[PDB]
Amino acid sequence: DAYTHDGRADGPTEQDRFEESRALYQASGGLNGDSFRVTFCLLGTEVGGTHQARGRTRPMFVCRFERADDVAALQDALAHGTPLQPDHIAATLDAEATFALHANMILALTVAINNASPRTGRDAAAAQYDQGASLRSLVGRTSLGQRGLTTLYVHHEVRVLAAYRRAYYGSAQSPFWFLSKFGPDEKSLVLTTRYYLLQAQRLGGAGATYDLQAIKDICATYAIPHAPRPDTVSAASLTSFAAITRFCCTSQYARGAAAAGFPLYVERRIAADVRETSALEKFITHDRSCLRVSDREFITYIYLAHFECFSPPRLATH
Amino acid sequence: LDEQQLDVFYCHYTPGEPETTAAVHTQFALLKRAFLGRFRILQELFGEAFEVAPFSTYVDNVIFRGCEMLTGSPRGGLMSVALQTDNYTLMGYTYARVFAFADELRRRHATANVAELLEEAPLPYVVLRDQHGFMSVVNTNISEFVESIDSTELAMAINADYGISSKLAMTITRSQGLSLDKVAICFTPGNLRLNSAYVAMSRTTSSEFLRMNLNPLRERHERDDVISEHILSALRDPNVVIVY
Amino acid sequence: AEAFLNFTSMHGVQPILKRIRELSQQQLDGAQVPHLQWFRDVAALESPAGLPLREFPFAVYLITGNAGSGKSTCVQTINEVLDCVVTGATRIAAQNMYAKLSGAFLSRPINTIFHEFGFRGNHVQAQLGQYPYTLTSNPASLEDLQRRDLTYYWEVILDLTKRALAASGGEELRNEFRALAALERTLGLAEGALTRLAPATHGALPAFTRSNVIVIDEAGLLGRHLLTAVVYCWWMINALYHTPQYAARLRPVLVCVGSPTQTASLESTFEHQKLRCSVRQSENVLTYLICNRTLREYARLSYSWAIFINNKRCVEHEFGNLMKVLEYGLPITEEHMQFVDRFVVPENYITNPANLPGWTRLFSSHKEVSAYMAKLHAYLKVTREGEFVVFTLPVLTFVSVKEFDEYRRLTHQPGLTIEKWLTANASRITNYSQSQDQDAGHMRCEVHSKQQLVVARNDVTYVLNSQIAVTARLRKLVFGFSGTFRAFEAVLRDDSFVKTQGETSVEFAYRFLSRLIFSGLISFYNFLQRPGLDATQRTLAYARMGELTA
Amino acid sequence: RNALEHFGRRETLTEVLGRYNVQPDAGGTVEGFASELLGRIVACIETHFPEHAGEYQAVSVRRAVSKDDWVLLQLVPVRGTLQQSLSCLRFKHGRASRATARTFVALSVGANNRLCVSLCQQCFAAKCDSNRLHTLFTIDAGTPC
DNA sequence: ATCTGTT
Ligand SMILES: Cc1cccc(C)c1N(CC(=O)Nc1ccc(-c2ncon2)cc1)C(=O)C1CCS(=O)(=O)CC1
Ligand SMILES: [Zn+2]
Repeated sequence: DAYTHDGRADGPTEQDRFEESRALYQASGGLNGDSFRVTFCLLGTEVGGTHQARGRTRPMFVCRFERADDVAALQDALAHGTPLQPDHIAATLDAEATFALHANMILALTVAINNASPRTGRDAAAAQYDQGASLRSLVGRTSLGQRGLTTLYVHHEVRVLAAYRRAYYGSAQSPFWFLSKFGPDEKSLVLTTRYYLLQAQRLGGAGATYDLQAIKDICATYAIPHAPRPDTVSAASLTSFAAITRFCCTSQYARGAAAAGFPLYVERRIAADVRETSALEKFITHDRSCLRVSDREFITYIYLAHFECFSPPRLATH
Repeated sequence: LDEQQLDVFYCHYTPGEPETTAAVHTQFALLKRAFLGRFRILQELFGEAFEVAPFSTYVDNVIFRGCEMLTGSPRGGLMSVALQTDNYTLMGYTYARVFAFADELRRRHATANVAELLEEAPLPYVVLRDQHGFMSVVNTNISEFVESIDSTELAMAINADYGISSKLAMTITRSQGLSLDKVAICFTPGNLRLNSAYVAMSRTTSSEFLRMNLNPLRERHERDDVISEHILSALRDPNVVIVY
Repeated sequence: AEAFLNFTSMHGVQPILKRIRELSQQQLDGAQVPHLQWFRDVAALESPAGLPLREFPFAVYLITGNAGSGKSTCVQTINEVLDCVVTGATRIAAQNMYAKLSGAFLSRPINTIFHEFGFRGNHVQAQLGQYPYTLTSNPASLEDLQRRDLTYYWEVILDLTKRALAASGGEELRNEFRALAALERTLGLAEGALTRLAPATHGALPAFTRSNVIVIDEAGLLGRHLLTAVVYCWWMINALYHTPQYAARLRPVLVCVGSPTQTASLESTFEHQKLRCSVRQSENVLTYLICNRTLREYARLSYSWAIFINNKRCVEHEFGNLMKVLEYGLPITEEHMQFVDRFVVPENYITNPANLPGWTRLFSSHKEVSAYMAKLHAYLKVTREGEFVVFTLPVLTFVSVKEFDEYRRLTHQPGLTIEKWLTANASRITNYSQSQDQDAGHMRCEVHSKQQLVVARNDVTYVLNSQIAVTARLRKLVFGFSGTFRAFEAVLRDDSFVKTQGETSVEFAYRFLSRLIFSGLISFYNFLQRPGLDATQRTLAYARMGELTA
Repeated sequence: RNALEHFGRRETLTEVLGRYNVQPDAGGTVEGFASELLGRIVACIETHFPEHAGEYQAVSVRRAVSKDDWVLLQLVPVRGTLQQSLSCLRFKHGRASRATARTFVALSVGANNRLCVSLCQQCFAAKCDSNRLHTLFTIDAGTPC
């Protein structure tokens, strides 16, 4: 998901932001821009942050594409689905921003590895260091950059891998998991994936506290026009991510007005549904607390009121 | 029969033992390709008859005699744990010795006496086929009964069993944590409560698969409506959330 | 469709999430937070008669409903939106939740509530309810109810405290969180920057040290003494480690999900005089919260309560009206009794294995279940209308003779024939409750000298090709596959088989499947030997098979 | 009204009885149908309660209740059957007295607008209850639609 | 009458 920094105070009207986003998602596949700053994220939840809903993805590194060849490679990756080779990521990687994320992790891993019971009491002639001086020196001598991570990986690879596999829980899932959770429809597989995983937490509207089933239900009534494509994805190809990445990147729901108006529709639909649900619930609760009858009549009223509010025909009309 | 009667393909392919993940992945991918291709050719050659043909596959030599399985030595095959929400089918029993089950019995259970006595006279293992069709051998059930009298503890007895049960009949109490499909209830006239009938009547999805030996509503039953009044009075509370 | 069946549920669980999140963020005062010295005092105790009156803060949210409601579909939204710990009263409840949670987005392995507060295998034999307690208050306070529950559960409570404190290197304060906090202070970092990474670097810490919202499913099967055990163990494990949430002055929030009408708690005691087992009905966790006046006003249960009033497993009009009458305790009328007469049949009709084949017979006693089971097995032999072979398997119980002397010495009763002791304890030595529903033969006892044991053996009758359940956690080693070709193809195409296995035998699983695939060949021509198959097709298959082989 | 429009219309007892060429009015119209059905009732009683079978070899029918959705007829042992009254089918009381147990046939409408015939009993022994009607079994009479 | 925690 691509965006630009606002700068302005009052967030543009819904149509203004729709227009701004529609021109960013060019109708051919390539975003409009000369320089890009791409944060690569895996699944997982960050720790120590307080928000309405917990996070779904977690950044791992940051790259900047500004050169013509780098920008061309990124556009090819975003438009068709061709993988990015490690050379480009190593050349465009932003070290300062990348290693600010893996800053406290190195310290925690160093403390855990070095946490063997200390004594700091050898005394002798010149063998007496302070109780807290040992950890102070260890942290002072630890480089919170590529050096420290490289050393930890070289010497303690198993521990580092185990620790990193727990900060990014669920980061290793197969193509079938993605197809089943967010699919099987193309529109769902694209829009719901992008919203639930990436845009819901960044935008932080009223739809950031709705689960994946609710988001798929909302996407069901996003009944924008279709345009049959030649062929779809199939099994025996889900052993790799290449086929699904090509299928999703080259979709018509990934650019233009289709991809520019789903986040807006989510909020519109949620507000419209709540507008009716709240009023009906208020009516039901007011009548619930003042009805003076009997248990049989009270149960009759409860179920009759809920049927009158939410019988299948009324839900279909709504 | 014709000259080609034994699937000569074997005379040309020799799969060696596995190696590091790279070697293992290469072997599995090629074998899966070969297996599907033969399936495609035979399916193309015949069609549905090949699809529903009886089939089997085992790592070692296994012979099923009556209710028993005969095998040389069960070695290899991934270990796992049997679930409680799973449905299995009892295929038979076996006397083939498994080192993994025996060695752990030595490990987890500090009682070597039971380990040696069981080793001298071993008990058969139960062979189960899961829903998908994988034969499994399940370890025995050993429980240690330690009695606490005045905080004095003593593991006096051990019980070795199989730990399997059948859904053909149970008590009404054990059915309150279960979901059933067809239920036939046998109430006792006189030792009857209105809440035992509510629990037994609601184990199924439809009333077309429900039978009872008497009408619990027409007989003398015990009623305890203490919780029901609390639930009913919460439905009149403006602060309680009611969700349909 | 599937979009309007979740409309009423997805817009109504939002008020629930707002309250639960608000409850989980409330901060205590420094004087109310239980101190690590509280649990050191308990660990230095011999009888529960010296317990001081102390209060352990906590909060609750109730989510109740019938067994067909979507009250467990409300935990899939709490799990995806909130950071909580989902548990189960039993092992089946923990496995049903994982299927629902893992089948929606994702979930970690789900355990029982006994595994999370440290319940081990030696606590399954403790005798509960010995020491007497009297509530010295007409409107009993929380400290009075909490100390009553700590005295009933004293045998397990004392053991858990001793293991927790003793296992901490003795006096050595646990360094998992203290080491990072000291480094955090020295380096001048934001509070909680490093201490919240301890769970990742240390992968053996309990789940009670990572969150304060605890979700228990099927809380109606739990005794009322278990509300304090969870609250007393959450504070013990956080005070011991000094976790980031303990230092923030937060309290545990227990979200209790269950059905208060179709589920009950059971309490059983052993009398060593008549060698008798007594079972009575006790108060469960849900009834404790809803009925007790002190607990109901302390927890403000009128604001922390949600009721689900749907039933997805009832699409029949007249049957749904009978379930509503039974749940809410409405008067029974004559039109309800007329409706129920459809399902009545003679008792001899139900207790006849030849009738209603494949149905589950529900009895009230264990002797009736055993009596019918024997009849079924006998009928499955003689008639042979469909075969269904029946076989018997051996079972052995090894009774130690020195311990029996110790037990016999402590409680006299010299004779105490091992047969009579084993008969009386039949409901205790076993691991599962269905041991008494089995079809077993005559009981025989013998004495084995030298090794100094008493071995008792019996036989149990089973049916081949029948549907059984494994009522225990037993490891199984697979060695083959048995079915049709279409069944085999489906398993290999999807890697979900490998995923179900742990992330340590994937190479082993691939090797095992690779080994099975190689030996799974042949027999294609035995299938080709089917009567009247073909003449030219057989040769075409050979040529095609060779072509594919080449 | 909502239940009628949602779950569908249900047939009353009069229409179901008419489908069997029987009318609840006139008294004898339903007695004839009960007599035609009595063979199946007696066969079931013999099959499941063989001990209490001679009591139902010559039994006359007599109406007891004629509500809109429930009909209850009595089974009177004509005039000569050896045993004076009928005996309880559920328990074996202290022999001697027959523990007077009035026997009834109850007609109602079951699922799919079918006719349900149930056997009911009233026992005057304190153990059973008296003042209470007990259902022994229910059978289907929908074979002759 | 009567279940379940370990595993
Ligand atoms: C209430 C409702 C709302 C919307 C749509 C429908 C379909 C309904 N239902 C279905 C329903 O209530 N099912 C149910 C069955 C059992 C239990 C139960 N089990 C144990 O305890 N409770 C609880 C709910 C009705 O039945 C209406 C039908 C028309 S009406 O007559 O105007 C009101 C009831
Ligand atoms: Zn009687």
